[PDB]
Amino acid sequence: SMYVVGHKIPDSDSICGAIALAYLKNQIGEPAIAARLGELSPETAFILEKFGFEAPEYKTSYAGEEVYIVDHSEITQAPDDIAQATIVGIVDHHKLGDLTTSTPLECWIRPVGCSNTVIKMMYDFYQVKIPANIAGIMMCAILSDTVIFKSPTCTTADIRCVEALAEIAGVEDFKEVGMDMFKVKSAVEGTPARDLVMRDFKDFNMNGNLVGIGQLEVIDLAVFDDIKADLEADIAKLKVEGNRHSVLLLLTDIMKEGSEMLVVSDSADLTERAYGKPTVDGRVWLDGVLSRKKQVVPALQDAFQK
Ligand SMILES: [Ca+2]
Ligand SMILES: [F-]
Ligand SMILES: [Mg+2]
Ligand SMILES: [Mg+2]
Ligand SMILES: [Mg+2]
Ligand SMILES: [Mg+2]
Ligand SMILES: [Mg+2]
Repeated sequence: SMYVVGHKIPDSDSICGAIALAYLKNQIGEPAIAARLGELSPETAFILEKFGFEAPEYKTSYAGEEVYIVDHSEITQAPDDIAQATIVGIVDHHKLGDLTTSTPLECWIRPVGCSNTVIKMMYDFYQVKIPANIAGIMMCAILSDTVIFKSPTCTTADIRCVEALAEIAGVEDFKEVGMDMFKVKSAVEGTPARDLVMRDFKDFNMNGNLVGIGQLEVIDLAVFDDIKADLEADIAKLKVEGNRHSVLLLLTDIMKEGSEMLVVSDSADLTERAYGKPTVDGRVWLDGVLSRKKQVVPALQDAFQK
C-alpha cells in the first residue's frame, strides 16, 4: 500500500485528509494506508471522536515506501527519510516547496482554503461516493482551515464543498460545528508553554534560514495574558534548540480577525521589513491576519530571498 500522510505536527486537514484520500484510493483499487507523523491536537481528536474514527497509524520512517503527501510540499514538514521514499502524489493548497522527485507523480494543488476541498474534487473526478462519516471529517477540516469561512484563504469552492459535505454527513448547522472546533482550540488552561508553542508549529527553509512559526487560534486573545511571558521565554529556547534564524508565534483571535505575533529573530527589523510593522519588545499586532500560508509566509519568504 501507499501511505497517505500530511505534515509534521499534523492538524485536522492533514489527519482527515489522509483518512479521506486513503479511502478514495482503496475504492479505486489503489491500495492505501492513512498515516500520521505526530499526535493529534485536541481539535482533531474532537473531530475524529464525533464521526467515529480512530487516529491513523503513527509512522515516521517511509524509506522504500510510496507516499502520497497531503497539505504541504516542504522537506521540513515531510518525513525525515522522504528522499529514500517515492512520492507518488501531492494534494495541497500551499506554496510550492522544496520537495522533489526523480519520477513523474500526481499533484492536485489548488490555491483554496483546505486540502480536503481538493480531495472532494478528487472524489468527484473518480465518481466515488463519499460516506457520511468521511464527509463529516472532511467538512470539519474545511471549517477549521477556513476559520468558519473568515480566513482570506476561503474560496467559493470551499463554501460549496462544506455545504455539499454537510448534507452528506447529516449536519444542518455546520457553522456551529465550526465554532465548536474553535472553542476546543481555545481550551488552553494548564497547558505547558512548550506544548502550546508546538501545537500548530511549522519549520520553513527561507533561502537557507530556518524559520519556525507557531499559531494558536482562539476565540479570545485574553486567554494568553497570564502565560504570554512564558511563551516568549519558550520561543527563545526553541530558537536555540533548533539553531533557527527566527521563531514566530501567532496568537490569533478569530473574532477580532487579527494576530499578535511574538518574535525572536537574528534580524532585529524582521517584521518592519516583511510587513511594514515593527516589533516593539518582540511583539507586533497584525490587524486582519488569520492565515499563515497567505498573510505571514509569503512576505517573510520574499524578505529572505532579497
Ligand atoms: Ca520543488
Ligand atoms: F491544514
Ligand atoms: Mg495543515
Ligand atoms: Mg491545510
Ligand atoms: Mg490546517
Ligand atoms: Mg493552519
Ligand atoms: Mg486544539
